[PDB]
Amino acid sequence: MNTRTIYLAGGCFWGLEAYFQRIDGVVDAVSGYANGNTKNPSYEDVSYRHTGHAETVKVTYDADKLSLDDILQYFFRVVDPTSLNKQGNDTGTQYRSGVYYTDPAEKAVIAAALKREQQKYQLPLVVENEPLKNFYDAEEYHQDYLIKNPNGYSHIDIRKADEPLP
Repeated sequence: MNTRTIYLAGGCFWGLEAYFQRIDGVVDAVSGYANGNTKNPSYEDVSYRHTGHAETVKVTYDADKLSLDDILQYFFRVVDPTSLNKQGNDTGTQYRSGVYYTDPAEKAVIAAALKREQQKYQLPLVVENEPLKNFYDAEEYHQDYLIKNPNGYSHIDIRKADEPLP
């Protein structure tokens, strides 16, 4: 099938990953560390050694089922686009919001989506929109975290993924 990939930073990746996996059209969702200052960081490097990476979820979707905009709408449904370095109770640059792309043509598409989303908010949007500089997969215990630990922490109501797009 014709697949495409987009990188989404929306806070603790456990919840965001679990969320995207429930959506029909999403064939894979990998948690990792993106746009940091170092290569191959560990969870401890990011969380405690200020490498600067953002917890990100690499989303691979069926280009014939979902468009980049559909993916962005699902993103906006559960991520607060107005808070800087903070989602839920999680604070720090590793929880900053952002959309990172590998195709330069996607920049304009992402910006247009953000402009439209701004009409729903009085506070200014602070979601990042820039090229993916680097991405490194998180350790295995982090992948499918909430599936392995049903009682694990989540700042997102994963159920909301079931709502159909307007």
